[PDB]
Amino acid sequence: GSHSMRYFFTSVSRPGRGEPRFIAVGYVDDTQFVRFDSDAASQRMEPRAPWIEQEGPEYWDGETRKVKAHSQTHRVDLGTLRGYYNQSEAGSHTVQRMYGCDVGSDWRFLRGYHQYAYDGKDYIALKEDLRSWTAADMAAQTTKHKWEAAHVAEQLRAYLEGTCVEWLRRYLENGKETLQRTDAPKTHMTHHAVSDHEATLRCWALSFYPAEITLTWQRDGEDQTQDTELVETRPAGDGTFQKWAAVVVPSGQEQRYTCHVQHEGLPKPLTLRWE
Amino acid sequence: KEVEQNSGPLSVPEGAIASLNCTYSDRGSQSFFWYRQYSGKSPELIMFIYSNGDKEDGRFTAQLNKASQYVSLLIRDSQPSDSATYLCAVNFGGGKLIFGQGTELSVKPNIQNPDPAVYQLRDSKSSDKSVCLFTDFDSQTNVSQSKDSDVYITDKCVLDMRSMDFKSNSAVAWSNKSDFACANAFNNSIIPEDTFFPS
Amino acid sequence: AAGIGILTV
Amino acid sequence: IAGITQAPTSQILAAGRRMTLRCTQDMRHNAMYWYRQDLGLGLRLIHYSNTAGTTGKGEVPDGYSVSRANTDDFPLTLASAVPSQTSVYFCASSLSFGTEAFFGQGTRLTVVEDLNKVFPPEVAVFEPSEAEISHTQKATLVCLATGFYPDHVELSWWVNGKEVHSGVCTDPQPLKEQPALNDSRYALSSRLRVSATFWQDPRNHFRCQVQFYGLSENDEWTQDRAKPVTQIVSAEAWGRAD
Amino acid sequence: MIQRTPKIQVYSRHPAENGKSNFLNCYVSGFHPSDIEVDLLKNGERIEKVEHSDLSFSKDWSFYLLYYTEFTPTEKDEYACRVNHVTLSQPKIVKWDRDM
Repeated sequence: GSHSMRYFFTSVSRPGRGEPRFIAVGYVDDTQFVRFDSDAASQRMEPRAPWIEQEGPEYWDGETRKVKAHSQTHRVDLGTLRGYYNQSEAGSHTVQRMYGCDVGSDWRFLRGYHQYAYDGKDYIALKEDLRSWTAADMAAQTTKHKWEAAHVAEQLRAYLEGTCVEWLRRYLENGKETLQRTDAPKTHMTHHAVSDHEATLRCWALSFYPAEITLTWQRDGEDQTQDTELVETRPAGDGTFQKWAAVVVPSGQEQRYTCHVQHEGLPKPLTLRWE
Repeated sequence: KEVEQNSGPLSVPEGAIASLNCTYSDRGSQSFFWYRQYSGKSPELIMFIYSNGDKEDGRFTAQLNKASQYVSLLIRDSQPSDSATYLCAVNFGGGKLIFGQGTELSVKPNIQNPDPAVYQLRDSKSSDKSVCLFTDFDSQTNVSQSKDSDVYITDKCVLDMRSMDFKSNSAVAWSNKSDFACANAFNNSIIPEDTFFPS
Repeated sequence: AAGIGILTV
Repeated sequence: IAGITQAPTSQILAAGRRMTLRCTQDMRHNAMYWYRQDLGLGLRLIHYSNTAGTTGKGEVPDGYSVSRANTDDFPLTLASAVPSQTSVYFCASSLSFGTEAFFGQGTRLTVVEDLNKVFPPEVAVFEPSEAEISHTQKATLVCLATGFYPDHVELSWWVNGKEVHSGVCTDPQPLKEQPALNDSRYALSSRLRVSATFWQDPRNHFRCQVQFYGLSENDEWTQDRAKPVTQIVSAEAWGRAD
Repeated sequence: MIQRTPKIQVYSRHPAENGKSNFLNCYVSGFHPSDIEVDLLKNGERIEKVEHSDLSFSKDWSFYLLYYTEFTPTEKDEYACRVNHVTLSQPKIVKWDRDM
């Protein structure tokens, strides 16, 4: 149904006289499509999904210029944030930037965002209205006044409501086979006895796309909040995803428990039982 | 790469709508700019545009259509101080801000008294050093120098007498010195009926 | 496509 | 008041020489640019810089070096001076990449292969017709600037010591004296027009002023005439009652 | 500063079957800062050719990477993931369990 385009940017200062590591990635939904890495040979934005390869040289020169321009902006910021926070030059520090747009089923603008972090904590984020800012602390208020004076919000609003959305649509058309496709979870259950009276039942969901899934356990038709271990959704490496949920179960009572799988790739919700 | 503007020169009479177009090659271009440049001066910003559609600013309307790669400038109610070369600039990514060739726009005076004549002017540098003035013609007359290397004719030039509310249109001509007349100068592009060569 | 409204902090 | 300043405003180079155009900006802009402007071809990007410390090649980088040590400064340097670099050069800046560019004053640059053929203008003031006076009751003075190379000229009219921007127009471009073989000399005319009462009053001084931008004082001057420097050459007329 | 220790899971791309070719994965996540060393182990010895994903991060800002190599599981071979990060006093070994 609904879609997203998301760009993530990391710059890491290296200590002393020391040039920063820069990595930028772009996604559509849960599929990576582009990369810049400052450690690679090319110093160009590079294709990572087959449907972007068809783009002409004006795109590749164009995107590269922008992604470098990001990096060299991040470089100045690393110097500036050292000053704003009274930090020496002997340390390694990190700036992260995220932006992008969400769209609905009709591919119309839903919601845009532009967030910024220093050393893994919120610095400044564009608000939902895209007119204004949350400055998380006092150095970020200085930045908030700069960005307000410079009409940064306006510029980002034009990108997030316009450009982001228009490019998102073109990406979903050109890669319609890959991007508008769902991979239903292939599901199973394993059973390992741990003591003479108890057992772990583990419900597997494998090779699904997109990553969004719900795995829940119920015992006798009621949600098992208690003994649920639920791992973080993990990539398989082939563009699809994996997840499991487990419960601790007294032996003889394994058929009290149902595993429930919700995924948009599925015609109905799935129910699994050990039998 | 390619930023391409409307081919000039554009002659538009005073009080009318003037119209400038700009096309660009890069589909991913995100920033668009219209600049004004008076002769021998710096470009100064008229308007920026970022989003598709219409931007109003007084007598100036900007239009952006990203799908057909088009930027436009409509100049309503055009004063004589709009007479400038107009510059379209388009951003091709990071620092690649690329300009068009520029469309030259000249707003001609609405003429309240057309009074075509040709005069001869004597010098302060001696008495025999000679030059020809041709003045007070209506705005639709143009100028051409192309007879020989003897006769240089300048361009049509608009001057404003502000204290007397009057506008004079003029062009100057001379040879070094030969049997070059003042009557036999402005014939390469055609004179009106009663153009006074008074003698 | 990436942005152009991005400014030094 | 924060701005962009370019320096110098005009230079005449001998071929092969090195020259550095200055561009400095107070505005705390991250992005800085250099362009060249030429007759049919608009503005062309030479080099850019998105932040202090980094550079980028534009459309026409060749022959031109660029440098960005700090936020304020972006000087443009030309190593080997070819005649194809004869142009007007504009420095600009913008707060970040892709925002509105704010332009400096402009640099008129002409690289000449031979400093022998650089010439100051000869200036004359033509006093108005009797025929113009008894027709319109207005009087047009004209002024020729003749025999000059290159076209680094600025024309102004002075009445009793005071400049005027009313009743005056000048040719938009200088006109070539012989549009043919080699780098020809230029001519420039302008008209000032005022009333017959203002003209025939003999207590009125009239002055056509041409500021021609010429050689630097450090240059190899060898030949016949005076050093064709940066000079004002004026010409005069008073009020005639005849 | 915020410093976050990596979550680690070791697993195969496809359900594991002896004699059949597969991919062994080490997924590291929830970590800050971004620098991190990840080895893949075969009977405790480092596997040489190991590729990895491009660095990305979550909405809470912490980083994730997928480390991977081609492998053919057998019954007697043990597989592990070895992770080093500035939040660890020494590297951390999580063993591959086929029968999760």
